[PDB]
Amino acid sequence: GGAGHVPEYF
Amino acid sequence: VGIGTPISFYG
Repeated sequence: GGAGHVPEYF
Repeated sequence: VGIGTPISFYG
């Protein structure tokens, strides 16, 4: 989604 | 599917 910790890979 | 995908991070 953006900046964070958990990778929102799709 | 990785390629051509807006991969990023959250939380």
